[PDB]
Amino acid sequence: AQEAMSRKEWYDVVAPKNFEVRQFAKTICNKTQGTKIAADFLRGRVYEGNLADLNKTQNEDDAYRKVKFTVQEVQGRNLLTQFHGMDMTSDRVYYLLRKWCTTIEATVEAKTADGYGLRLFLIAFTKKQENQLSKNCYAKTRLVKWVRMRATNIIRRRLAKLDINDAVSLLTRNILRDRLAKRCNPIIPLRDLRIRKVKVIRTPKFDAQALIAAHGEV
Amino acid sequence: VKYYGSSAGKDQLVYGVVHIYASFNDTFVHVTDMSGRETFCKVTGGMKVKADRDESSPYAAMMAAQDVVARCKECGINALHVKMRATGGVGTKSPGPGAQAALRALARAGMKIGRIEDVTPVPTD
Amino acid sequence: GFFDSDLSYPTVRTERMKHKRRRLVQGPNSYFMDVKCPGCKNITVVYSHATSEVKCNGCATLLCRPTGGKAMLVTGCGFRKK
Amino acid sequence: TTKRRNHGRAKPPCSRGRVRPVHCFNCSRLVPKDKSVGRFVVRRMLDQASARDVAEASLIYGSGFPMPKLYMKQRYCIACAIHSRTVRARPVEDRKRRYT
RNA sequence: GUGCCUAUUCUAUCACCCCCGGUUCCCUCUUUUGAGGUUCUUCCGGGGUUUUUUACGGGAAUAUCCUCAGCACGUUUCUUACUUCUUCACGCGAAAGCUUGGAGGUUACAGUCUCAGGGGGGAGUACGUUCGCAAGAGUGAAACUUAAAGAAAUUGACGGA
RNA sequence: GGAGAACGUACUGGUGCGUCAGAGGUGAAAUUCUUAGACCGCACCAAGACGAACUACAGCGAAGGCAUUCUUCAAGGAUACCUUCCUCAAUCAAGAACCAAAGUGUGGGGAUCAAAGAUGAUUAGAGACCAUUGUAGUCCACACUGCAAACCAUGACACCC
Repeated sequence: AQEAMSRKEWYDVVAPKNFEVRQFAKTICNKTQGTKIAADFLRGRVYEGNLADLNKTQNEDDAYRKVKFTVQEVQGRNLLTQFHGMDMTSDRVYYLLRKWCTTIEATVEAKTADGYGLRLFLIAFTKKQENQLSKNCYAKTRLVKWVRMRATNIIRRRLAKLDINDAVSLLTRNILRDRLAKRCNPIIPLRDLRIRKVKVIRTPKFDAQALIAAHGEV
Repeated sequence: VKYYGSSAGKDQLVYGVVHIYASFNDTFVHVTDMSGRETFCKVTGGMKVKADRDESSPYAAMMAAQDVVARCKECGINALHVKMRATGGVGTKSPGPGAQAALRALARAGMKIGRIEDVTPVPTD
Repeated sequence: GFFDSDLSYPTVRTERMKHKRRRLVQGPNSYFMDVKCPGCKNITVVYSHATSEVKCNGCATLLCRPTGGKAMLVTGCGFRKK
Repeated sequence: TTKRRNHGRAKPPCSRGRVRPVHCFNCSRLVPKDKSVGRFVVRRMLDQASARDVAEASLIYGSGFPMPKLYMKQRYCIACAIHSRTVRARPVEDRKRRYT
């Protein structure tokens, strides 16, 4: 018929503020005609941009994560986005897994200041220390429960009360990762600690007002 | 040029994704923007041959990868992320034969590489 | 093996090792101690195995906790032995 | 006559009365985890120069994985093992004594 | 011996107020179209208050988790499991094989209690009988029949191994 | 163990778009789906499920049997003690109380896996292996049952090696 480029036109996906790359990506959409306009279905699209790629221009090991972005406005070719999750993939976990060891996973839900309701998932793995001579060096149920109990407290407590883009700024620079580390070290230690998934559960949609505040300026 | 919007089509990176799907009877090439809500194009080894005993094959895949590159170029998807998947929640997370031939082929056939993924899903049976 | 020794008499290694109800004769493994609350110039008889409490009565409060093994002395409570 | 005591099952002495059966992902009749051998491995990708092609085209960096790799949690039992020249009567005694 | 406490503030301090970052006539450098650093002079900026930043612990508070109760390792016992099982025990066994305190410590036959078993086949069946909704369980034969049946090892043979 | 809650996540089914000449399945294909439009991709929902690698001669459990969380509930064991109490016991016909699968009745229950069946294919035959599905089942509520190479084919209890 028309065929695809003939069909689709091209649009510049743009970040929110606290994003280093801001007119960061693009996307194409079908040629608008009678009734049928391009911008809509894009709000419902979710964009993964790599967390390193967006907020770093370079070397940084957080590139293991990518952020889900759903489109909040289109203005021109360009369309100003918000945060929906920062996730990762399989590979990390598995290189990071070691078997004949031990798992602690945890999730908490906290509502942002924003009312972006987020569920946030965490992970970390045992060790034999320097020289825990012991055959495969695990941890009790008490331990695991107790660690979760500390972990969870912080994350919700700290995350509930916070601005979303800023939830992101901490999640980027992984001061939060470390923060967990702060609580975790005097206990049974493991190695690691990561934010492995973070899920947007709830969103209170737009306000140009909210948008500028989130967007900042391109 | 069917570049009809904010090119300069290889001057700057321009990423889509090829969701590469190799079953054990065919191999699927599915080109996206960034979510297939708007799908670009999807090319198969079966689309590219018929044999009933082949079609997820490196041969076919190698062949397949060519067409795709041509169309891809034609649209200008300078760069491309690959999301390979097996058949699914079944098979041992190892896709049909062709997947390497095709993959290698895209770079061989004109892709600057960056960002590869296995995306076949996690079962509860 | 079993030559130089005596089973009957242990010696210098040989008591330390026998366990409780196979100490040649069992004997109260736990013991008692004397403890002092800095709370007062007055002090208390104590079980090194207690399951409950000591109250100081130079001020009604408890210087140790029930916990299974040796009970937990605490708080700057000073003790000596018998 | 009988050929191998534990007969796979690693539970007689202990406490695990009965234990996790699985379809074995290669044949797929349902079986208990300790009568299947496991050697859950990561897995390598590309040949040398296809990687070289991809390496130059490696506009790809670090995160704990500087170019990533696969991972196959491999679990073999009679059914598939056999054909795959995988698991059988060694010499005697190793049928009782573990890897290093 | 070993790792291990989130974030603020007073003091010798009227302190750069403190912390943090940075500079051309700040400071240092045989460099010089250059490097490094300042809780060193010295200036400026940011933060403390947004530090709920990510970065506290001489004396002390705060925010405050809440073993920031000690935790977590190493090293040392010992109760109980589970060992595995090295490895050892003769022993026991026809072997195969046989641990915690095995199938050991027994025809040198003998701790208790108990169940079961007692050629083979016929049949675990029979209107035999009793539970049981219902499967069928429970209980349970003779007739008839037959010279073996079995077991482990061994070697051999063989394999669509 | 039992009551909770929360979910992860998939399988689907579904939606919602995107597109599109093919899909799909396979020993060989064949039965499948196909341009309403198959697959496909992504969003999202719905649904019912399942707790994935972790996690292992490793834990717990009379046995059967038992793996997110929290929330619980009531339970159990071990270990600890100079606690009290004086054989309290032991093992045990009858007799009771349990027993996986599956079945079985009364109700959920619907997704899948799939007995029944149906289709292919195959064969010499083949209603079989094999395929493609697909009906009962499956999970569960609820009952009931007693049969499970229900295996440490190894009664218990004892004291040792």
